[PDB]
Amino acid sequence: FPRVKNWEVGSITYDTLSAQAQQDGPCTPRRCLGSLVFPPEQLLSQARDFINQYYSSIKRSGSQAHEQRLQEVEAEVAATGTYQLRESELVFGAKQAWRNAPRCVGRIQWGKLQVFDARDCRSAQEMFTYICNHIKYATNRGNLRSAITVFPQRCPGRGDFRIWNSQLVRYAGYRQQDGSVRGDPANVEITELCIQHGWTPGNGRFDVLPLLLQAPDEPPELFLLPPELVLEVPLEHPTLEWFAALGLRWYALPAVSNMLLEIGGLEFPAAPFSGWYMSTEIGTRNLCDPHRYNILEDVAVCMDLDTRTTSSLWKDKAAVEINVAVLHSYQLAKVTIVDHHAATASFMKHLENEQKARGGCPADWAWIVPPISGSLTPVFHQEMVNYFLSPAFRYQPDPW
Amino acid sequence: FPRVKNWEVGSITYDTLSAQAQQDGPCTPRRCLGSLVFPRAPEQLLSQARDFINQYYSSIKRSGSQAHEQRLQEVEAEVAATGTYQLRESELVFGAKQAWRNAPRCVGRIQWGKLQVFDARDCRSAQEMFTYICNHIKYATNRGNLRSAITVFPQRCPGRGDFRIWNSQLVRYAGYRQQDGSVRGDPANVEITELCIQHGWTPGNGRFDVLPLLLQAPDEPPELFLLPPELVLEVPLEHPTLEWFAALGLRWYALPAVSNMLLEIGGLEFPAAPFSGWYMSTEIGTRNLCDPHRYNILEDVAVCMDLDTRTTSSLWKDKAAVEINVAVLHSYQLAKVTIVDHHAATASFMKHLENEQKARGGCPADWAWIVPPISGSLTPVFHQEMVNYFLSPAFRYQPDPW
Ligand code: HEM
Ligand code: HEM
Ligand SMILES: C[C@H](O)[C@H](O)[C@H]1CNc2nc(N)[nH]c(=O)c2N1
Ligand SMILES: C[C@H](O)[C@H](O)[C@H]1CNc2nc(N)[nH]c(=O)c2N1
Ligand SMILES: CNCC#Cc1cc(C)cc(N)n1
Ligand SMILES: CNCC#Cc1cc(C)cc(N)n1
Ligand SMILES: [Cl-]
Ligand SMILES: [Cl-]
Ligand SMILES: [Gd]
Ligand SMILES: [Gd]
Ligand SMILES: [Zn+2]
Repeated sequence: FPRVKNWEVGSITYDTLSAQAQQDGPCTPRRCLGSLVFPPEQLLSQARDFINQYYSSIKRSGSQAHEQRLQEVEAEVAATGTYQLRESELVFGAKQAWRNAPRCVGRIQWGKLQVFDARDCRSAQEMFTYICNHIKYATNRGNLRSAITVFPQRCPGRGDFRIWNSQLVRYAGYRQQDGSVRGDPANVEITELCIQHGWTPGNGRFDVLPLLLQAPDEPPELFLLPPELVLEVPLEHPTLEWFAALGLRWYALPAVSNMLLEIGGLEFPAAPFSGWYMSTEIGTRNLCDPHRYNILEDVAVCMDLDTRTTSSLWKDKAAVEINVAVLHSYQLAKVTIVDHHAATASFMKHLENEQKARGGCPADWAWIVPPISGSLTPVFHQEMVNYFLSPAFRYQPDPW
Repeated sequence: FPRVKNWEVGSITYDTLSAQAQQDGPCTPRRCLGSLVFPRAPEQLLSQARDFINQYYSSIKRSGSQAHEQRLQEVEAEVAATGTYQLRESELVFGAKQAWRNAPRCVGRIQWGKLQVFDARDCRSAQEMFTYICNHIKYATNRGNLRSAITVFPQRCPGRGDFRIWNSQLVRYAGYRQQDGSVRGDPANVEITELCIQHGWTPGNGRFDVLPLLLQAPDEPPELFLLPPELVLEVPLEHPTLEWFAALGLRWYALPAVSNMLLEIGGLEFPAAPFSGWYMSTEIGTRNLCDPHRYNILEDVAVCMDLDTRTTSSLWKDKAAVEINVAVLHSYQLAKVTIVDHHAATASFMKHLENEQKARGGCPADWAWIVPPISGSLTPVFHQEMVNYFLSPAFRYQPDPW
């Protein structure tokens, strides 16, 4: 069992939970690949295993309904080639997928998740109304609440439910008279899929893209989001009066709409989940990545920093203030947000809870460590073990 | 072969060099352990030696020549007769350079060709060992214009014990346990400090007392050796605009010289081969001064900066650490002591990966060690996927000799 040390304190644990791993990862004894981003009847074995998880979690191994529920899935597959999850199981499976996500630093919250069941969804027009319920529920006038909406489980020989945008809220990416991009360059492609399918393109750096929702074996359909429902936060700095004039904004709800939820062998290619932001996601990655909004130099000129030499650490000063402006703005607007120090400190608490309950925790070091001030947070000093448990959120190819 | 993406540009390469990794690391297909600090007969000596010699004769563009099979047969016959063999001097120099080249946790490998190799394999005692080490420090420091060097002491051989430098670096500050429970000085060095005192060193009681060296000759107890103060170049720390910063009384030394690692070349083992370069400012500013278990000055600096420390979202920790780094850089520049900031170092590491892709089809790299401990995604290495693996020649960790 892997020895795991915390170098701040000196304490040692052993990950016994690693023993239960399922889908082999990308690493071999020859070379480590942990820094890479995107590295019939067998349906029964994963179903048995998930049901066993459910019942031991509610202290129900060696019991009647446990014995009993094993047969129904047995019978359901035999008769139909698949099965339906009991509503409580879909609830328990969604939380466990969240809990097992190695790249999520906010899993201290995993037990509080609202599960919208859209398994009887029927059309793209129906998807949109579920999506719109979710958003308004999750947003909650800025007091954000974790939530996932679960669309029907994919079935053999018949189409898929899929959301085409990577998130429920994404800003446009327009290409210009010189090839380059006005707006968010992360979404250049889906902006061009949208302009294609009827959308009248704007000219702004912060235009909420229209959704593309896909009924099975039908082409995607454009849906505009009602602007009253897309809560957004204008960015301003508590003491840098000019920062507001840069016209920067970000949206309130982080809602990932391109990952595939897998519970007990069943695959849900449409299952958007949402929480609230950690401030470095907006202030550091989305605003300061060279291939995202790349605002770093503009803020530095405004601060009258010396940008002629790297050793003035003007990049570091400008980045810290951009993060300050994000935190201050969301707090002033009363939108739930958490800083990287509070977030990582809560995750160290999660790791400890998980050690007592399950004997370990799959964590991906490069993703848990924040992208500014790494070693100032306690996770930097924490050794971690990465591996795959089910149920899980998985990546999936693009439906085109 | 593993596909490697740069997420800032879109570039894509394939690490073919990884195929040739002829030792195992800690990960399996079940689980990745890449974030752990310390994961870990003539036939095998021969095949390591054979492979290194092939490397050497490739580097001199004489692969498959008279000299080449000459040396191979020669090395086997020397193993057959003696159970080991000796490196020629130019083989030693190529072997130390490749070891630096192959080191996955080193961000400064752009410089890997520029290395001064001191051959101390004739060294015969701890006293001579000390004289060689003083000469290393003198040459490498070069009055502040630092030069990369390594001194190689006699290899491990059967029948005799190893030379060892008990100290983890040639320059280290003492760490004394206080009246209460606190450490005065550097808490990373409580153990080596206790060993020196137990071996008769007379301790000080400052926060920056340079430690003596504990030098072990084969089959010999370690011997204490004081470093002449004018040999250890130090830098008082001041901040260019925060004039109260100088009153903290903080110092760091110029020369980073790791002295406890094992150099392995062609199957042969050199347990004493100290190497030195020059510092990247985050090692001092962020890690050494701001780690909670090191000097731990962050809160004190932030209170002095009049930052609001009662709440994390004011980002006082981040603000105060950026200024401690500014101070480190400005102080070394003022003092005319070589130093590189994490923006310049990561930028030149990106050229190294480029040069190495062309030369060898890859480059072993430990992402979590290459990405600096502040401003990670502000540097380009954050956005570069990397493949960690073990190539020989190599610097390797070894157990403490006590
Ligand atoms: C409630 C507050 C939450 C916070 C502060 C949080 C924080 C984060 C952060 C910072 C990331 C890194 C994403 C990136 O860098 O692109 C992440 C990833 C992730 N989160 Fe969370 N999260 C929260 C809730 C949730 C919920 C409710 C779910 C699912 C039900 C979830 C599932 C995931 C998954 C699957 C990833 C991996 C994303 C990927 O691989 O691209 N998180 N989280
Ligand atoms: C000349 C400028 C150099 C720079 C800027 C540099 C930079 C660095 C840095 C920042 C680290 C991480 C240290 C830590 O976090 O503890 C490192 C590690 C390392 N470097 Fe370099 N280095 C230089 C020269 C050298 C030389 C001359 C050698 C050997 C010939 C070398 C071999 C290594 C090794 C073996 C490690 C890993 C040590 C460990 O894992 O504890 N470096 N380097
Ligand atoms: C190449 C590297 O693995 C990649 O840029 C990763 C590093 N760590 C990350 N961590 C998080 N949370 N999100 C990311 O997008 C990344 N990017
Ligand atoms: C646990 C974790 O791996 C550990 O704190 C590592 C992280 N990355 C590092 N990177 C460097 N360069 N130096 C270090 O000491 C560490 N420490
Ligand atoms: C490309 N990753 C975007 C993202 C994200 C994300 C998702 C959730 C649920 C919370 C959070 N804080 N962030
Ligand atoms: C715990 N490793 C300490 C270290 C180090 C180091 C070593 C060298 C040669 C250069 C450098 N810049 N840093
Ligand atoms: Cl985002
Ligand atoms: Cl150091
Ligand atoms: Gd001005
Ligand atoms: Gd001043
Ligand atoms: Zn790995």
